[PDB]
Amino acid sequence: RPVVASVSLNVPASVR
Amino acid sequence: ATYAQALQSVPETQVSQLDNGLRVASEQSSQPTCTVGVWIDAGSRYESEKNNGAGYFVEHLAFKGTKNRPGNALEKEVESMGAHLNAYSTREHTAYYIKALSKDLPKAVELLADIVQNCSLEDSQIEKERDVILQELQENDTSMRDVVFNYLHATAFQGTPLAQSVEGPSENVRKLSRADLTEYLSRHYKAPRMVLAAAGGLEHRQLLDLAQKHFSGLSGTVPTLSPCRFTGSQICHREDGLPLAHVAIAVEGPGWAHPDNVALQVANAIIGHYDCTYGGGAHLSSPLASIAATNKLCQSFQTFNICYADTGLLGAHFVCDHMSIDDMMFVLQGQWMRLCTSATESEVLRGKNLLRNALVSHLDGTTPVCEDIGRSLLTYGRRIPLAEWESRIAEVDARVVREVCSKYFYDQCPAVAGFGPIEQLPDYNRIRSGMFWL
Amino acid sequence: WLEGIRKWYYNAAGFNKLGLMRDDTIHENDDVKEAIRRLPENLYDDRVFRIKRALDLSMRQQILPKEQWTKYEEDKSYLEPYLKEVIRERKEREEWAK
Amino acid sequence: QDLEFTRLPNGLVIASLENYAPASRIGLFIKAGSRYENSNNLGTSHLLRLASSLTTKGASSFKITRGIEAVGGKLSVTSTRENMAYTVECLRDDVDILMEFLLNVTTAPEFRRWEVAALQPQLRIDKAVALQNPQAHVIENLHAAAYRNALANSLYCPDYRIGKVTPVELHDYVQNHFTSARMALIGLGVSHPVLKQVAEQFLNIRGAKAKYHGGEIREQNGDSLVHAALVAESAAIGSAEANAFSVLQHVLGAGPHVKRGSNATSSLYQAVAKGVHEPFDVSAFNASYSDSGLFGFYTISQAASAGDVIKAAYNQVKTIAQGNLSNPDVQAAKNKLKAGYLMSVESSEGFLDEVGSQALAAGSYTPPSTVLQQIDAVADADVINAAKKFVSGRKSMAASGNLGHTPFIDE
Repeated sequence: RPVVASVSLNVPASVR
Repeated sequence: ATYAQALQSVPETQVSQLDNGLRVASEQSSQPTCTVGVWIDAGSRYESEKNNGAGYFVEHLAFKGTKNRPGNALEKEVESMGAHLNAYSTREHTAYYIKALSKDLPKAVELLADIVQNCSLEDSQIEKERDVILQELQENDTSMRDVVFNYLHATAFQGTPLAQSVEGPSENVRKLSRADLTEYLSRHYKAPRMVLAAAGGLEHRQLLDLAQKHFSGLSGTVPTLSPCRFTGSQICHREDGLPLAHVAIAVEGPGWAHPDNVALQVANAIIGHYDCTYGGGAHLSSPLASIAATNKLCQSFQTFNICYADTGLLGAHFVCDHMSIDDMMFVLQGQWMRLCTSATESEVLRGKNLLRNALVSHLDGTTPVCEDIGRSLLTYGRRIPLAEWESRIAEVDARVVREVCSKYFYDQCPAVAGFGPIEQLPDYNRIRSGMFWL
Repeated sequence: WLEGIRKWYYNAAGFNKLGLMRDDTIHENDDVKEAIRRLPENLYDDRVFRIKRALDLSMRQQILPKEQWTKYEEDKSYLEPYLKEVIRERKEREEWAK
Repeated sequence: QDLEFTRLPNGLVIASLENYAPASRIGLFIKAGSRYENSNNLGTSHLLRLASSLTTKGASSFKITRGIEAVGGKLSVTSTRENMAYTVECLRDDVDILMEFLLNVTTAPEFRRWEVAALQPQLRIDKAVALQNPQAHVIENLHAAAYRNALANSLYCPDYRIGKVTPVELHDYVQNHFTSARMALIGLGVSHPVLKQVAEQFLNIRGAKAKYHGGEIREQNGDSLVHAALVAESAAIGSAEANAFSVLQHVLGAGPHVKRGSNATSSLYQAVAKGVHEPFDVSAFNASYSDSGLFGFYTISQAASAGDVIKAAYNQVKTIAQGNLSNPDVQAAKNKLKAGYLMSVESSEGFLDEVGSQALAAGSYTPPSTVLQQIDAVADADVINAAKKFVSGRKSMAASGNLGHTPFIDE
């Protein structure tokens, strides 16, 4: 799948 | 423009009703897409031990055989239409729903009559899925988070229906019948205890005919609730062979209509959450979170506020190593007693401004909108507009919190759980003695 | 006139006779432990050898020769930038909490 | 309400959509993905993606952490091999504050020494949270197998790079790539002249190609289950040829539109359902970057049943390339495509994800209606090629799990 990273200050880390 | 003006500009929902008993509602919007679902009153709360887990077993055959669209023909027509399809069940509520476009909406409602009412339940698929279920109860051994809440509900509500799981024991799944489902179907799927809802680029009257078309043939004619009590009890599935230990603790919740739930959703957010990724670390606001980032005690924790009819569950879930459990709880209780007694007004405004962005950002699309609608229209009665959620919050201050937390945290009889190397996990007595400051 | 005295009092403390600096003689609290921890290696290691030898001479009650002594003009303020940085965060840490 | 869309002489795009909604929302899409990394600065964006919430000039790390949670907003960071977004959220009553917090991260970051050293070992954590989800080293290896220089560079950071990263190494990276010519100050729930005022005051300031080669990587990891992928050189976005794959995606298999669905309409998963009598999961793989894209599929199965499954897929596509096809599956597949686009942008976030992504690759926003017309104008003789380019084209492959029965490309 077209993977994408995602972090934040308050959104939990994730992987698309 | 401004915030308060924005909430008044929202599409105010529209409600309908039918002779059979089926509530119907919707909300127009400028979204060309749309979604529809069927939120109802049914779950493991009403199944007995003989038919436990059944409503979950209903979930897997309802899309695998009907009277007019048998087999994968039903599944086919969606993919031909380009839409998604999704479902889930809870201990009280169950929901089927669709995400599709506006113009193809009429084809959708025609299906759910062929699904809900006219399910076929082919014996082959009954037996095939009966293996699929037993495949998953091996899988959910891995879903350690789901293990805990399953244990947790099984303790505080012991002896009641609600202590049941949602998927049920393996045994009943290896004894279930077509007829128990027929009876289960024959009692719970009824118009006076069902809801239809949708959102997107539609109109409330395009829909009203389809319910009067399809679901008008529904049987519009049933026990009521036993008050499910609460228990303060401890459970512990000691297991040292694992890396870590998912842990949970909670207390009695008030329930849906009880208004102070607004306050508690703040306090959960006053304490907030943290899981091993937020670069704030020491700089964070929740004193719990800062310490957890400081000394790296835990790896993740979360809070919650469940709502059931006359009760709910307030508590938290946290995840740490076997050499850190006691201190987190000592700090954790160290926060609850703080709010029971000493709650700074500025810190309240933190959470009041957390919760606004919660419900709003929760409502980003159409599917979340109909989660609330199909849920509120079985719990709260009406829907509550967002301008009303705000006005309730604006009444809040630290005087309220010190009354509420004193009512539901302080000195109560909590419920505990644990699955892992809980060697450090103290006793329920010490935990309760740590519950009241001084 | 003033400035003659800072040079003078700086000679009466004596720590310019043990190859030390102004910063090295500071009292240690949590505010400063951060600052020291924040220091670079090229300079941090240069702190220790200044300290380490002055101790060995305080053991003997000895000192260094006059050439090795520290000059007032070379009494560099290498630590103050890192320090006031910290208390700029301390006072923000507190008044914001008020 | 309609979508403003402008451009400054400095190459700095702005848009805005005052929907009169409560939740203001801003996203600053930028071209800073790890394709712009060279060999020596690898694993950098993985750090920069967490370098948010650190010291600035106009503010401290602490104040920003609290100033947001007071209003109760967010600071989330999406980052791709192309791009690097600084998404936020708040209520519209306090946008002016959160604006200032943002730009100080991008415009005046000091990147001091000590805050970084505490933040480096976080990478070991974040690197491993993904790889609990095992896709995220299979999938990186495709780029590292197929492509060479830019896109081969993973989002995440290798191990050894940790404890070796320099702050100076960022200032070169920042000053070269957070630039008024290649940015996009998108907003939402907010008026346009405001954003026009901000950028002119603060953002008033000033890599190679993806050479496809054909590569192959293997990972005998002892994991009981298998993960594999076979692809071919695709086309970049903008070309309608790109959409020809993205419709073929839905022809072939797009994942479960139905929960617990047998994906019967999908020509692929149907094609393996014969002969096989055990679980497996598989779907089309479509990627479409600016220089190029990638196309293929992603496999899940048991160890002994890897090539037994793939040799359906590699055959199934050849059936398509040999002309064997029907039209309703296509129009069905189009209707799937036309759905998922709108359904993706149903949410403001997923909406936002499309707005500036066009503003960087293109310099224009296409409303969805125009998108659907280009989907309407697709040719079956291009959907074929398409698969012919896949089959006739050079190949790249990767997989993980046990590999006791995994074949190579040529097999």
